[PDB]
Amino acid sequence: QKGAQCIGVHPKYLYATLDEQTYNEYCTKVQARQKKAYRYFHNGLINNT
Amino acid sequence: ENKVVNGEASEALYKKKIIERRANIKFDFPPLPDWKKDIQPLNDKLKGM
Amino acid sequence: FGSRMMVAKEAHTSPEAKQAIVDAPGLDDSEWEKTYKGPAGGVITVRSEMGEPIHKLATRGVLFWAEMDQKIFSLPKEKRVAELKKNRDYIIRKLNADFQKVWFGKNKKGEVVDLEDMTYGEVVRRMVELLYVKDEKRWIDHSFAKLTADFIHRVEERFTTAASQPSLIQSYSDLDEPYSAVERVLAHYPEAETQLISAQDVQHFLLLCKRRGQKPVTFVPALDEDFEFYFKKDSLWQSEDLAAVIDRD
Amino acid sequence: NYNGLIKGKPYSGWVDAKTGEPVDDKDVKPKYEKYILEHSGIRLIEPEL
Amino acid sequence: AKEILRSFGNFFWKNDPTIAPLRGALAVWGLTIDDLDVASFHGTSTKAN
Repeated sequence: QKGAQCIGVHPKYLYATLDEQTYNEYCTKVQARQKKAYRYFHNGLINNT
Repeated sequence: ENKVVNGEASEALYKKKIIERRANIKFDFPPLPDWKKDIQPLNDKLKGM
Repeated sequence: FGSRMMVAKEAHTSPEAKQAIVDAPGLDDSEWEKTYKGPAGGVITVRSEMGEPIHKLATRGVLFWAEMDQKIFSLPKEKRVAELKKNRDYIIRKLNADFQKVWFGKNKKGEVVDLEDMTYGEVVRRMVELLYVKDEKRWIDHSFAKLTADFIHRVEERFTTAASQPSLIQSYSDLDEPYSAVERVLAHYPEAETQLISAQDVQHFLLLCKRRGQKPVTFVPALDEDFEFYFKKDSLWQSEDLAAVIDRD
Repeated sequence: NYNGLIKGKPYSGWVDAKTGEPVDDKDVKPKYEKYILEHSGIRLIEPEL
Repeated sequence: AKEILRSFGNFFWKNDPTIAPLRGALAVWGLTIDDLDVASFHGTSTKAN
C-alpha cells in the first residue's frame, strides 16, 4: 500500500531566479567542465577505465 | 571508348572519393536557454524569489 | 677538408649559420678534448641519433640537446617517460625557446596544451603553421602536404553525417594554398572549432606522423616512448634551410 | 579499440573483439544490430545470464 | 534574508490547509496545475492498477 509521487520542473524556471551575470558565470563553468568531461570520458572509454 | 582513348589511369580523377561517417559521441549537457528569449520574460517575476 | 668548407660561398649552409661558424673561436691541438666535457671554442660533443659522438656548434639548441642526453637519454628506456613527465613544463619551454623542433600542442589563445586538449581546427592550423613556410609559399617537404591532407580527411569523417557525401579533398595539390583551403573546410565543419580531438584520433594522428617514406615531423607531438625519435631524427637540414626554422633563429 | 601493431602493421581504431580485424564505425550497425536487438530488451530467458 | 525567502518563496504553503501541496510546489515557480504537461505512469500492464 505504498503510494509514491514526485514533481519535476524545467531548469529555465530556476535560471529565471538569478541575475544575468551570475547566470553567465555559471555558463562559463559548465562549459569548461563539459570540455574536461568529454575528454575524460573518451580516455576512460578507449582504455576500459 | 572514353576509357580506352584516355587509357585506364585517368579514371581515378572522376571516381570520386566519398566520406565515411565516423561516429560522434558528445557529452551534451543541457542547452543553456537564451537569456533574452527564454530567461528574461520569466525573470521579472521570479528574480530574488 | 670538411668543416672549413661550410663557410664557402657555394655551400648551402645558411648565411646566419655561416656567421655562427665564423663567430666560433675554435680550439688548439691540445684542447679539442674539452668539447667532451662541455662547450669549448664554440663547439660541443653530443650523442647523435646513431649513438656516436658528434661535434656541433654550441648553439642554444645543441646545449639543450646535451642537457637531454645527460638527463633523459642516459636513463634506461623504462624510466625515460616518467622523467619526461616530471620535467614536462621545463622541457616544453626549452623546446619552444631554444630548439629547432618546437612543442606541437598550442590552443587558439597561444597557451601550451597537450594534443588531447586541442580542437580539430587547432590541430589542422598548427600543422600548416609548422610544416609550411608562409613567406616562401612552400611546404617544407612534399610529404607534409600529404600528411596534412590525410588528417583533414579524418575531420571530414568525424563530422560528416549525411551518407555517401563526396570528399571536398578529391586531390592534394589543393593544399598548396593551405591557409585558404583549411579555412574553407573548417568553415564547413564548424564543430571542428569547438570539439576536442578524441583520443583514438590522437593515436591515429600519431600513426600518420610515424608513417614511412614521409619526412619526420618538425616538432615534438608528445612526451612518450618515441621522444628520442621525435627529438633527434633528421636534425641537420635546418642549418641549411633557416626559413623553415621558427623565428629563423 | 586497439592501438599498436596488428600483424606487424601499426593500427589504431576499432577491431572485432574476437578476431582483432579492423572495423569501421559505418559497418557496426549493419554487422551487429540484429544480434544486439535479439539479445537486449524484453526477450526469452537466456539461462546463461 | 534567507528565512524570508524560505517563508515566502519556498515553503509558504507548507502547513496551510487551504493550499494543496501539489499546487504550492508548482506555485513556487509561478506555475499552476494547468502547467503539468506530462505524467509518467507506474503502468504495470495489470488490469486493476
